[PDB]
Amino acid sequence: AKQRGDV
Amino acid sequence: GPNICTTRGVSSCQQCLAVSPMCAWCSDEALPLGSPRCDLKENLLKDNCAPESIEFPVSEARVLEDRPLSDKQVTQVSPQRIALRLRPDDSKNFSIQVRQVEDYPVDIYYLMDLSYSMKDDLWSIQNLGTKLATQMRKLTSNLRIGFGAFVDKPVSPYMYISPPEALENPCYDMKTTCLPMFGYKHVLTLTDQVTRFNEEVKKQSVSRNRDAPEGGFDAIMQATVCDEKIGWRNDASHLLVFTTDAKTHIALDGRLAGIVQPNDGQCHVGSDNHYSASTTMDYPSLGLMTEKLSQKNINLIFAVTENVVNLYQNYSELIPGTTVGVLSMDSSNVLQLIVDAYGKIRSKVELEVRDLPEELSLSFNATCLNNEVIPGLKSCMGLKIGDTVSFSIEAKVRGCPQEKEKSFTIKPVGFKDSLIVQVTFDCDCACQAQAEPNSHRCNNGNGTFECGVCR
Amino acid sequence: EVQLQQSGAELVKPGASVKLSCTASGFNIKDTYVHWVKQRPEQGLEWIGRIDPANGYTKYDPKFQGKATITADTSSNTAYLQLSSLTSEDTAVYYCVRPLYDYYAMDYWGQGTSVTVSSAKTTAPSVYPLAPVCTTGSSVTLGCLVKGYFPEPVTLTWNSGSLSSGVHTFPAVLQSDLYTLSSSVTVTSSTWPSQSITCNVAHPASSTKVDKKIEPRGP
Amino acid sequence: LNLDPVQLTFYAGPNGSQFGFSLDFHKDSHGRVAIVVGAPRTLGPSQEETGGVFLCPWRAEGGQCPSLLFDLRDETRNVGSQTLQTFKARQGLGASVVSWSDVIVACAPWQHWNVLEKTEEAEKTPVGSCFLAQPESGRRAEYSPCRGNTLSRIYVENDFSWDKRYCEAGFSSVVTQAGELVLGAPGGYYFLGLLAQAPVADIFSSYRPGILLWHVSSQSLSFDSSNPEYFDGYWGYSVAVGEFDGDLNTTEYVVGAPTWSWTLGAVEILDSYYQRLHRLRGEQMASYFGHSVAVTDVNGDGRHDLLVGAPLYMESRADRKLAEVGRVYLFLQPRGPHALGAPSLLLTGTQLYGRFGSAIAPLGDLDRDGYNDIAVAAPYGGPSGRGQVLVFLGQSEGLRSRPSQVLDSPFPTGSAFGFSLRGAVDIDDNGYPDLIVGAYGANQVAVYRAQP
Amino acid sequence: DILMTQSPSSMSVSLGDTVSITCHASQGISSNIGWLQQKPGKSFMGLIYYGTNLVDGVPSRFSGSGSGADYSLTISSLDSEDFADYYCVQYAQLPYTFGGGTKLEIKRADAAPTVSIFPPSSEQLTSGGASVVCFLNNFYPKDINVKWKIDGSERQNGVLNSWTDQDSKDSTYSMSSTLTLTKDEYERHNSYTCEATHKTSTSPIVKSFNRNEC
Ligand SMILES: *[C@@H]1O[C@H](CO)[C@@H](O[C@@H]2O[C@H](CO)[C@@H](O[C@@H]3O[C@H](CO[C@H]4O[C@H](CO[C@H]5O[C@H](CO)[C@@H](O)[C@H](O)[C@@H]5O)[C@@H](O)[C@H](O[C@H]5O[C@H](CO)[C@@H](O)[C@H](O)[C@@H]5O)[C@@H]4O)[C@@H](O)[C@H](O[C@H]4O[C@H](CO)[C@@H](O)[C@H](O)[C@@H]4O)[C@@H]3O)[C@H](O)[C@H]2NC(C)=O)[C@H](O)[C@H]1NC(C)=O
Ligand SMILES: *[C@@H]1O[C@H](CO)[C@@H](O[C@@H]2O[C@H](CO)[C@@H](O[C@@H]3O[C@H](CO[C@H]4O[C@H](CO)[C@@H](O)[C@H](O)[C@@H]4O)[C@@H](O)[C@H](O[C@H]4O[C@H](CO)[C@@H](O)[C@H](O)[C@@H]4O)[C@@H]3O)[C@H](O)[C@H]2NC(C)=O)[C@H](O)[C@H]1NC(C)=O
Ligand SMILES: *[C@@H]1O[C@H](CO)[C@@H](O)[C@H](O)[C@H]1NC(C)=O
Ligand SMILES: *[C@@H]1O[C@H](CO)[C@@H](O)[C@H](O)[C@H]1NC(C)=O
Ligand SMILES: *[C@@H]1O[C@H](CO)[C@@H](O)[C@H](O)[C@H]1NC(C)=O
Ligand SMILES: [Ca+2]
Ligand SMILES: [Ca+2]
Ligand SMILES: [Ca+2]
Ligand SMILES: [Ca+2]
Ligand SMILES: [Ca+2]
Ligand SMILES: [Ca+2]
Ligand SMILES: [Mg+2]
Repeated sequence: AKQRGDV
Repeated sequence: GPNICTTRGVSSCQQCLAVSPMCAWCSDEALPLGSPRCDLKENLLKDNCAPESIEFPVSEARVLEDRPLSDKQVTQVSPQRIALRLRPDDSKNFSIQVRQVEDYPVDIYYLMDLSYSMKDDLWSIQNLGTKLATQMRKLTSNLRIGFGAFVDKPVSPYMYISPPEALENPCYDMKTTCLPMFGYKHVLTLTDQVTRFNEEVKKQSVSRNRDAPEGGFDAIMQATVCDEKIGWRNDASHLLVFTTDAKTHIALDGRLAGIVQPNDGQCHVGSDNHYSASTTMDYPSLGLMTEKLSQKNINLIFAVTENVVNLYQNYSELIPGTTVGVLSMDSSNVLQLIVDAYGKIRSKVELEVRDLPEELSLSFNATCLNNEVIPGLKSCMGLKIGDTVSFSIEAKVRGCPQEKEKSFTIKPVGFKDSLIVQVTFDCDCACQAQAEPNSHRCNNGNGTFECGVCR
Repeated sequence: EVQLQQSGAELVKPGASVKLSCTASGFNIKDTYVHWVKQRPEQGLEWIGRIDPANGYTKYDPKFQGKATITADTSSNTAYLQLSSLTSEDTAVYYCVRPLYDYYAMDYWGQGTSVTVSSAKTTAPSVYPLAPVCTTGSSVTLGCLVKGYFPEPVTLTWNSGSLSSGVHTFPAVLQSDLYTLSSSVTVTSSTWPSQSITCNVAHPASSTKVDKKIEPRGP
Repeated sequence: LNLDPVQLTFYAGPNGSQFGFSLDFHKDSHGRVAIVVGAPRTLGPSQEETGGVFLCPWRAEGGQCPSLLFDLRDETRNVGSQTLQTFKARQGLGASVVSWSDVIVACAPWQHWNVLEKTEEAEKTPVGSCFLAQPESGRRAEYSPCRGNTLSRIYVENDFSWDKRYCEAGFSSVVTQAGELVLGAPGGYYFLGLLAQAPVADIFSSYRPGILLWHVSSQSLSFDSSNPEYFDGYWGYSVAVGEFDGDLNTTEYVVGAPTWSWTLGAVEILDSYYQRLHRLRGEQMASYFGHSVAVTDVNGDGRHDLLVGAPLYMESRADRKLAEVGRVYLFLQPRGPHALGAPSLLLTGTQLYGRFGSAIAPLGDLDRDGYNDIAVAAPYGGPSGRGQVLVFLGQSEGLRSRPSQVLDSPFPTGSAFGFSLRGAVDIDDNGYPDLIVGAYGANQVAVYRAQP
Repeated sequence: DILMTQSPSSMSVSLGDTVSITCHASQGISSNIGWLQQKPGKSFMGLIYYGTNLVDGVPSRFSGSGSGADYSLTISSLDSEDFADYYCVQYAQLPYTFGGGTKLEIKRADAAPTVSIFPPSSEQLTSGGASVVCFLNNFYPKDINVKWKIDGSERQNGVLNSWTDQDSKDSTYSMSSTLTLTKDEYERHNSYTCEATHKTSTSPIVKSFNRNEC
């Protein structure tokens, strides 16, 4: 949810 | 009143047979002078001709090779060899059975998302790949399988471009190592070497980029349109299995990297096996993807993680024929899509004749899955593995060829198997064998005496 | 109009803490870096540190690390400087500062907050008149000596303010915890002692006002 | 209806420059109208692509234009124990251009920026920048609201909040009548997208060369969000301004977010504090609803209407088949404090892959009948696919479904004719507003004059 | 840390003069320098940022120059309001550091001090203390030295001095010196002397009194 990158 | 056998010269037994299949010749010396020697067999016997002395060849068909049809070498045609013996102008029928035993050809090309988000999914996509290979190989011995991988367009802002070390190692700032970023990489051409495919799939590791949506649609387009590179076969079922755990870049996204040139729908891989236009050409649109998938007859399967299933289900509705499965630690869901696809494959049996002599002509009756004799037909459709159809062929000779021994082949289109028909032409009578060179009875410069007659 | 409004003068004891404040007026405190700077007469200007009030991140000169804590509250549009373990070296004027355009500059300053660190108790001054010695010229000089008060300030006038020309009132100086100040007044010899000259000294902290008429010395 | 397609005027830039990617009319203090043209791949003076801007004086015969000079040298500043760096190579100067009063604002959305501190860095990223010019004086200013001096590690420790490193500020732009520059930055906040607003006057008065990081006190940026509907939405891919709350003292912003909500797309109308007043959702995923937005009153009632382009919209056809043609949605503003409803009209492209709705330009009143008109570009439309621009006249009902006129590209395949458009200005002073059309692929601009 | 050395520490100048103040940094600071002004009894106003840029509102007579490690503030045609303190600050590096400052003083003709000596008051003598006060008033330039003697012998401890700023009206300086000793010691001596040394004379100005002599 939080992170919006390629993770 | 009079028949053709008696009213056409008939100076000899050989001429008698040549007139018509219904003609018979009498060699009986006790037969009186009034009676004709060339006649219908009924007439000869009625006129007291000795039954043993009557010459009346019957055309026949003998099976020489009759290996039965295989279940589960592979015999798909039965019989394999027949001997046809024909008298002048006669015909003879024979039967052939054809079975679809061999497995249907299927091409699977596997696209691996090797972006950093896929680190926790890596085992799952390796598992799925090797399961695709191993299990579909059990489903069909004519599987070919290959793969490629993608991340995204290797250009800012998708690509980390600082510090200089980040280019060869995108994970540099996390104090770990991953592979350099790349667009689309063709790794393994469609092959039947399953053990090798499984080895290469297990060697794959992840790279890393910045933004969540990835460049898999570039990979799909290229996997579709690069025929020679990927290795799709003309008469095979084509399945493109695409994996990811994220949303995907779409046409007009490329402008954020300064890329405005529309996708041209052409192959741009070439000899280093990278998509060369990755940094210069925009992502493809759904419509263009649809056009090429259809034009190349490729079936797209989205094998995606549960967080994005709905997304891809929704794209799937905009690319008709596309299906979606769930990528997970379990391969069943995706495998069923392939098995289902395989289950829909149908085949035909279309007989073709090779090396048929000028003098011979054939006619066919097909008995297909409906179990009804369709006369004139020499092909059946809608078969599955295990189904059998049957044909009745009738060969007719034109007169008596001087060749006397010929042969032709009846072969279903796309089968190794065939029926070899050996043809012998039987124009002579048996009584010719003991022709007695010295005339004895003629004695006027005629010579020889056979079947109760002079020249 | 950008204006940094600092809190009032502080009188505080050694070993204690004090917290100064700086309220933004005509702008929002989170707009820029806010710095704190210290000024002393002898040692001059020293940068203490800064805060980004948008996120609370701080930098400090190592000399003040552990003594100074800078904070900010965007709700009240105020920056703060807290000084712990107060010593005599912390007696100084403290300014908050922000740039105009350049992120890194030091362009707008508050009015300053004076901090005095002392153990002294409030003490009223002793006020002494200073008449000349026993030939007289054309002018004469008288004086007033204000000794031993705390804290500053005292106000000193002559003749209740009516004598302002020819006055030199010297800045107070601190001798052993208390302040001393002096003043001189010069007039023509025909003015004094013929007319009354009186020193007026007020020390509000001790609630005291004292008048001292300068009288000629006698035999 | 009455744009002359025979007597065209052509302006041209250098090969490969993308001259025509963006354009606008510029009126000097004397009132003379010229044409500003962006050319984002123009080579700088050291043979590296930097982009550039040209200012074309009106001439019937057209031709070559003078290059409006900007500084193309990279800057470095060692300050505050940090090293600030601007990188202008491949910055795309002229990817957008807009004129206001006597000012030209040309943006470079892919200008890069880094900050170094010992062994750490901010990351070298496309913050974007805009260059502001006042031609009649020579004044120059810049505005780059997304530059920061925060190191990489701090974004990581704060879950990448308020991350403006990939803004691409100036990707889109518009200026209000009062002189507020509004910039779209679709990469803002880790690709949610953001808007940056500042008065032009304050941009000029606060800029000095070499400072690189400076404050514009009057500036106002939109906000970060934890709503996943907004993730990768590219909010600010397109931007426009208009009057949508009935209060003439306030200006409203229109913002395109073409990949909003998992590529459904959206356009939002907002107040100048960035509070949402209305949201218009896209109809079909990946259609790029919000690629273009235009504001103009088309039905003569004095209330601004909204047009939205979805250039990759796929139309349904026989036997469950879909054809990418593009679409344009017309929303007429109703009376009173009421929401915008469903579209009053849908215009749909006819050429496969034509990208109808890729650009939409208010023309003003082309035929002088009392109703304002529009032009819609299909840059790969027409039977040949060379590109087409379609004129629709306004009426009491809104717009006509049938175009009054079709302009076919005069340039060869690949020109992207119509990718940029501007009208509503009378360049030759005949009393009728004219149309300028960019074909960046052919490095040219075509000017069509309206006739009596 | 970067050392900022500012010169001169003061200057005596006139209205209408053009003057320069220099700042030398211990390393190159590439124009990351501000100039600041503090008027008497006031806070600071910023004059220049980033080497040469005037803060909004600042008069055009102020200008900045320099590069590398060496910079200058120039004031063209001094106004009365320009007699103040000026400082440089660098922000090339944290910690920010300041120059020691420059005071602009008003130039005038030299003037000798008027010196006045005062014995202890009777009120003070009753308390047990004795302060002898000497005023050295209205002199120029500012530098001056005071020496106390009791019966000819130089007396150093217990002397407290205070100096005024430059006078608003005549631009002179004044000084106060107080010698405090015990009443006990005070009454053991006769002669009390304050000697002022200033550039206006080679010999000191001596003022004296003998205790109890009227
Ligand atoms: C492919 O399959 C077809 C279908 O089975 C098959 O066709 C047979 O082909 C052979 C020759 O190759 C034919 O043989 C000839 O038969 C002639 C007599 O035919 C008539 O009589 C038939 C029997 O009728 C009775 O029984 C039926 C059913 O029980 C019933 O309906 C009737 O009422 C009646 O009681 C009858 O079926 C047949 O009907 C066919 O023909 C008519 C006319 O064209 C047509 O209208 C029908 O629709 C139907 O197709 C017909 O009424 C016989 O005279 C003939 O003999 C002469 O020629 C031979 C040489 O060819 C000489 O040796 C001889 O001396 C005579 O001169 C010959 O025997 C047979 O009739 C076909 N049967 C059918 C049903 O069509 C093919 O062989 C198959 N092909 C292969 C490669 O396997
Ligand atoms: C893939 O595609 C699907 C199908 O299009 C999307 O799912 C739909 O999402 C839309 C929003 O885009 C939903 O629309 C909402 O419907 C509500 C009523 O639906 C009821 O009935 C359905 C039956 O299918 C139930 O499943 C559902 O739970 C509801 O009980 C409305 O109440 C909503 O109105 C509110 O929002 C709209 C703005 O959209 C406002 O205009 C209204 O005033 C109000 O505030 C809304 O219309 C819809 O429910 C979804 N359909 C289905 C079948 O689930 C997916 O989102 C999409 N996914 C991805 C990843 O792309
Ligand atoms: C084939 O011909 C033979 C004649 O020898 C006949 O008995 C048989 O019914 C025929 N079969 C078919 C399938 O035509
Ligand atoms: C642009 O390039 C083409 C070839 O790609 C060339 O023919 C043409 O002359 C070039 N334009 C100019 C102005 O030189
Ligand atoms: C509009 O409102 C602003 C405050 O929001 C005010 O300053 C301005 O005067 C108003 N203008 C008019 C014409 O009412
Ligand atoms: Ca994952
Ligand atoms: Ca990506
Ligand atoms: Ca409004
Ligand atoms: Ca309207
Ligand atoms: Ca009109
Ligand atoms: Ca015109
Ligand atoms: Mg990923």
